Amino acid sequence: SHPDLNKLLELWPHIQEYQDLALKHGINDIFQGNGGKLLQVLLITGLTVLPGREGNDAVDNAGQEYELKSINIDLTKGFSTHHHMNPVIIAKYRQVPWIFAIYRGIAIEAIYRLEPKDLEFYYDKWERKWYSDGHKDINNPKIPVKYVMEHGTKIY
Amino acid sequence: SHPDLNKLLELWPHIQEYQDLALKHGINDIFQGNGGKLLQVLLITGLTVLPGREGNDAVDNAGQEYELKSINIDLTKGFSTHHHMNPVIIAKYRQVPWIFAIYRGIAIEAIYRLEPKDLEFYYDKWERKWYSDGHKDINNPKIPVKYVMEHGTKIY
DNA sequence: TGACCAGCTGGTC
DNA sequence: TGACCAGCTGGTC
Repeated sequence: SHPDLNKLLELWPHIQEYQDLALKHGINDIFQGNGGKLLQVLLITGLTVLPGREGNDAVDNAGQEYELKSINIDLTKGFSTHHHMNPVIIAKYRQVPWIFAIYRGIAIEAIYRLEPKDLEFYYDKWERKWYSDGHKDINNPKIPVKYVMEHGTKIY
Repeated sequence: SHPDLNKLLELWPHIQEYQDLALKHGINDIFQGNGGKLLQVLLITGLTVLPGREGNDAVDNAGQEYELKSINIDLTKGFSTHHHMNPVIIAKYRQVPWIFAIYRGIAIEAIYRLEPKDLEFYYDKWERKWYSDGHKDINNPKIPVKYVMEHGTKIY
């Protein structure tokens, strides 16, 4: 075993408390799908993740759904979407507003909200390519952080 | 914001320390790819993560590469593999031994190792099915926890 | 920018 | 059991 295993031990009880708080708010594993980050966004905005949801989607007090994305800017400048993008995937996106959270590794820096009207530029670009390439799925095309910051409304 | 936000604030400094520890050992984000749990396995076994790596693969002091998997037994019974299983993926898998970690919550219970000869039962089965189905990828077939415990060597 | 490419996993019946 | 159903992201230039 490596000598740092000792540090891991002292820190664990605090990590367990955090996982307990995540469970209280519907997140089963803080270590997958940006789980520990998702909790911060939820508590700041007041949004909720429902049991039986399909991904990182959440809802407000009135029941309106939102797609939640996150990015680590110390590594990349474009938000991930889907590994196999096509018109069926885009249809799931079309009618809901998106919430984009920006991080420096682990420290949250800002949160922006984009409406359907401000995402149509990308939905159209993706559908156009899909046809051109003979109905070939697109491998994870990105949404630039600058586009998000300029077109969206900052909420944090 | 949800009133529980104040709680996260007390916990945060400890969480940041854990991410600092992971960064020192080659892991950039404790909240994706079972990051926080992968670090625990690396510290227990003495394995290290090769920079420039594809995914969660690790190396020993002899330079032998390994594929590492993880599971939470209190809610899942089979280990994930690949979303698009095919002959190219199978040939990669056949070259290295695998390390399997078992958790109950975020509490680690055990770790097992299997050699290529111990997994051929599945590789042979999957390859035959790919050709037989008319060259169609298999979507994430699972390896049973019972199979791992009966055909592997217990390491922890 | 956006072109090419990749791995980490959960669920049901 | 195995055969299917799904999403979360990152690499080079």
